[PDB]
Amino acid sequence: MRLKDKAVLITGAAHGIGRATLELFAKEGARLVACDIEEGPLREAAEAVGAHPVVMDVADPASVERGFAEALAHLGRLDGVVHYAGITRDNFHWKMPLEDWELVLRVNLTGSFLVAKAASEAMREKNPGSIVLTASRVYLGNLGQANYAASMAGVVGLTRTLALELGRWGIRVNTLAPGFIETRMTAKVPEKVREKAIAATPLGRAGKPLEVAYAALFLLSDESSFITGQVLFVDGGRTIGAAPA
Amino acid sequence: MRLKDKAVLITGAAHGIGRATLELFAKEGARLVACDIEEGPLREAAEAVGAHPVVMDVADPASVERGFAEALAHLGRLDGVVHYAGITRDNFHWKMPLEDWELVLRVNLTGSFLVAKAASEAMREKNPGSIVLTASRVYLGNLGQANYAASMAGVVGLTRTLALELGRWGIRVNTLAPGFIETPEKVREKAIAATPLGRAGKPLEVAYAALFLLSDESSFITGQVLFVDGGRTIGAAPA
Amino acid sequence: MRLKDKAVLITGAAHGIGRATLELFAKEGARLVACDIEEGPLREAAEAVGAHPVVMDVADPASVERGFAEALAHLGRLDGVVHYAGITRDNFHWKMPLEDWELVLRVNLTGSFLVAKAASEAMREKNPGSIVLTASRVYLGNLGQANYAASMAGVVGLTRTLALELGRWGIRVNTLAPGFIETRMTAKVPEKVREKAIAATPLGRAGKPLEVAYAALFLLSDESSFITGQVLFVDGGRTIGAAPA
Amino acid sequence: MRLKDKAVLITGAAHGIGRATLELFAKEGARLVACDIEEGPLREAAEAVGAHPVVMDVADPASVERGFAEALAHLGRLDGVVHYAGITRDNFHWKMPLEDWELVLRVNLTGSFLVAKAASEAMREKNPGSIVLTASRVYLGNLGQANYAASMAGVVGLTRTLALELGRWGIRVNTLAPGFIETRMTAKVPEKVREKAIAATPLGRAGKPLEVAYAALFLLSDESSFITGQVLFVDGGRTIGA
Repeated sequence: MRLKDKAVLITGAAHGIGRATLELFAKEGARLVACDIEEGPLREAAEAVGAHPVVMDVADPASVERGFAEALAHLGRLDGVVHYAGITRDNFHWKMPLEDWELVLRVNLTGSFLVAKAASEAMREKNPGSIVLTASRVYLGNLGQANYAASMAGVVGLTRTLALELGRWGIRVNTLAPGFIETRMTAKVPEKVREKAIAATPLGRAGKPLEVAYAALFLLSDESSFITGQVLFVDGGRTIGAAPA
Repeated sequence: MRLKDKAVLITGAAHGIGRATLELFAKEGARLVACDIEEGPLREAAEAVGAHPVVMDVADPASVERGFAEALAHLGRLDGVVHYAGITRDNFHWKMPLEDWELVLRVNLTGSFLVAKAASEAMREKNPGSIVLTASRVYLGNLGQANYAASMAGVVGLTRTLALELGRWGIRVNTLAPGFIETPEKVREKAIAATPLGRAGKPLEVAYAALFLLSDESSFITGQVLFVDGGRTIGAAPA
Repeated sequence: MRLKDKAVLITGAAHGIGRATLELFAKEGARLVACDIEEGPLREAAEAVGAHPVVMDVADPASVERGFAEALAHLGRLDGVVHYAGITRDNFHWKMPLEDWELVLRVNLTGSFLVAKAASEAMREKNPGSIVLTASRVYLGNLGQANYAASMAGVVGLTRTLALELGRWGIRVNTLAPGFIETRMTAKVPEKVREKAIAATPLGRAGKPLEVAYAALFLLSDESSFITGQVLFVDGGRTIGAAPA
Repeated sequence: MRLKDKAVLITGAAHGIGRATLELFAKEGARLVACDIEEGPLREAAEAVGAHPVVMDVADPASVERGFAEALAHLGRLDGVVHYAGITRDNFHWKMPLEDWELVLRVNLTGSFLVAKAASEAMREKNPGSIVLTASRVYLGNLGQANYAASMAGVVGLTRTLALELGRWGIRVNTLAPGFIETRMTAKVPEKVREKAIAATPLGRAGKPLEVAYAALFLLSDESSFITGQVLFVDGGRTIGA
């Protein structure tokens, strides 16, 4: 087991990637705290794997704070954190309402800052550790996603800065950049659009949440002890070359 | 002249870089609209160049909106925009108050969004054009600047996305990433030491990069990050 | 005139991009030396502009050396160099003969080293200056171009190292990365190819040699005096979305 | 075990990073073929782990070819390859002799092309697989290393091209970019350099070959099944800000 007795907290743990990550980490022997917005599915997901459920709204500074206090009270320490909690509000920029722009930045960018800052305080000067922040292949720009791309590009920048500041404290910070992963949130994607995303993917298929989880496992485990400030794309090569269409 | 009759609006036009850009563009024959927060220094910088002063708080949606209306009413068209307006609130993350984090994002990232969105609105399907957003070499991460780096990194992401959505309309979107520009003591030596060209940059030099990006000489260039940092970023993984 | 009386040497000056650059640089007041492999078309292109023709095989160490001695004898100094000489030998890697791989590397990568080295020797410790090497948007990887991509990616790496070593000598080194430029080796490219590239280009058109020439003018003139070690893409946004390198 | 029954070939397996990878991959249950230039230390490193030694000069087309024929005769299939074999010839460009420039490219850049080409040929249309080529953080430019920087940057471009071409065949191609790794080569490096290297490393120390080995394990195993065309830096953050 790669996370034997490691205390890890995971956000957005109730669905898709967060869920698959919670399961993989549990099999790897981690002492977990599952966080998400909705208590109902949070408890179900957490119980199915033996983790401790803690409702958290990564968008609410107070919520993130209370959550980490509970997690620390329950775990006693923090060895790593994988942050997922993210949303989208697609629209070409000229039809994008300010409210939609500010909501995704608040949730994805500031939310990552709040969770990361909390993760840092729980570890800095206490023990070495590893923080994994999730951005997206889209941070490089993508049609109809100026807000998503800006917020996730911001997360990459945050990661590199945090990595610079925490390095001497044995704390690593890296960011995942998944591509088109099949989850409940992508079920709505139209078939003519799916055919198009897959065509721009050298590996010719959609990704599976377990695959993102493994990337997370690697970054959080001691096997990546000499890797920090990095952006790991898990998009099947979707970003090697630019996607037309 | 490279901006002969071109209608250009410039933000942060009262300060160093913006001011230097107003002067250059004026010499290049542009019909300018100067924008900034403080009327006093704005009016003066605009008058010395023959530009039309328009007070603007890029952090305020309504101000940006009224601003562009005045610019359009005065120019009749918009051919390019160079957005500078930016701020910092340094601190190691563990000492960085949320308020500080949200202010720089609001002013730097959301401000760039409001300005670019208005610029686009004035040009899309009307005429080709060029938009230049100013980021910073720090978007690659820098000690004590999590908020600044994240916001500028967002600007780079915004510019790329904008470049993709506007390309078919003949509108180019590019981003300037200045390094260490003149107007501090031991902070200077370390900076210059990490600079291959061995010196601080001058606002004029950043203005020239803006001139290039906005003129028709960069007509086939869009979605790019142009570092004007004296090579301070060579050797660092690009983002 | 941004190149008033500046001594400039251009390789591949007889071909599309180089020719347009000779013409623009001539208008900008530069004292030019035009280099290329075939004497006939070189003399024609040089004369049409008032440049001094010097036949050169950028792949031959001695040819490059002789060429630069002529250049210096005629110019007396070197203010800048713009290098364009390059070749392609497409094929999926499994059908690529070693010979084709070694040729494009020798010409494109080693050829840039030879020219950059000569240019540097002519300026280092004598006067500040600007050197512009031409890579390609394809350095980021492209179907059927393992050799071209590898060689052009090497040029970017070469540029970056050279900018670090020459920085203190007031000598700047930058790379141009042109996209689909309408010249002659493209005039009759099969219509489905021309269509492919344009669909992947946000500005929706092929680039013109003159446009690459202006980027060269910018980088070489005193207007980019504080810019070095950079990769300037001139591909109409065709690379937007691809993970940077 | 992460590489159970996986048939893998590793170059430069006799020393440092390659040897560490060989050892790790053996514990992970891989059926290995160790390749390196010197038979003496090659057989030793391979025998100590149960790998099959095959002498190979990555700079020689025929040598690489015979090597893979032996590897295949012994393995019967190829599931992955980790290429390390590289060299340096430092010097500021004005003092860098052509021969030194051509040797590092031939060995590092062409060498990788030869090994990746043989690896691809053994897998394309036969089975999905993973190819890991080793570049270096220096691919981004470094004082006194024009030739090394260019060769490694070329490997990054090669990796990306290969990834695009082999994706449809279920074959992934990724590249490692190690930083300052504590080896029996960096030991002699003058303290001037050491202090300068460690100082520019957020993690404040040199890397160990095992750490680079783990990165290779990840990229070669099915754990990175949806990752291709990537450059994974294993430099302790040295490349974050230069």
